[PDB]
Amino acid sequence: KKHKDCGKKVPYNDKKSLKGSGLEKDHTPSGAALELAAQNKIDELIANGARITEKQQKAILNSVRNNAPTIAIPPDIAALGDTWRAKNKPHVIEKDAANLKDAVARNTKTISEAMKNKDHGCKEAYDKAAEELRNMDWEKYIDEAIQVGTKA
Amino acid sequence: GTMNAIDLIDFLGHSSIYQPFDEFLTKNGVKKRPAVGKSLDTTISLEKEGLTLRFTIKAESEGVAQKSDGAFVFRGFEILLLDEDGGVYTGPLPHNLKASDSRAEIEGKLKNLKRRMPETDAYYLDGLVYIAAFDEDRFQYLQLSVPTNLFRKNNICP
Repeated sequence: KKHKDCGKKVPYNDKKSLKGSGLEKDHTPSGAALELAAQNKIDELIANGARITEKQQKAILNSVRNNAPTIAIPPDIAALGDTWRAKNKPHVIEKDAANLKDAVARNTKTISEAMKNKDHGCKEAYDKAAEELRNMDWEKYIDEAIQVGTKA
Repeated sequence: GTMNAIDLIDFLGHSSIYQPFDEFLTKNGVKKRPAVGKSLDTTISLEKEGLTLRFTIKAESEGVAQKSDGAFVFRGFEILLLDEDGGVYTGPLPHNLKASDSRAEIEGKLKNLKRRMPETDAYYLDGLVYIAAFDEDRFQYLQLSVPTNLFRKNNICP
């Protein structure tokens, strides 16, 4: 039952490669969390006197969200994720954004601790994909999108 | 689309679910509300009236004074007065301000300059941070906000 691509790393904005299976594209850390981390920084430039329109802010956010790397996983396992649907309450979106690296570390462990023994899980394949997500410099990833979104 | 920005100002600090603000809101045909279940959906954007309304999901940690109870606090908004594609604000402005005005006239009306840089001016007046932004020499937008810890440590408000 293993899908061929359970655990493949893929931009959120990629729908071509995986259409066909029920695979979900999981956000670690949650999409809202990156989005807030991006906003916390934008807020700070503005308070520093930057000139950034809201159109610009929304564009940046959307890039942060839809260009994130994400791990294709199956939907029952995504349901036990830390930030699935209503589990993503403001207090957890706040704590996640204030330390992304800790957030991806927590999120990917519980995914992987629930991919044990599940026949259609890809615990071997997921852990390798997870490791590079815990190691990506997310704070850089947002600085890039911010500077791109403000260059004009 | 006709909302009166000056009337937005009194809901500043109030919640997502404040009855008067919700009435006010769906009176002008909005019904979009902020939520976090899908993404970080904390702005209500009205593209062609030239207005964006901004909510925070973390009023306290930011030092924002909450008025009504709720999860989404109205922190500020942008009045866009210039764009190549459509979507500017034609309605009235607070404190006798006009889109025609120049930085010097804007300065004269808000009376309380707190920081001046090549492209933005920050003023503090009636509990509100006002930032005027100038594309070239043109008045571009006017961002308002309730006081925040960020704006306090940048010495823009107390």
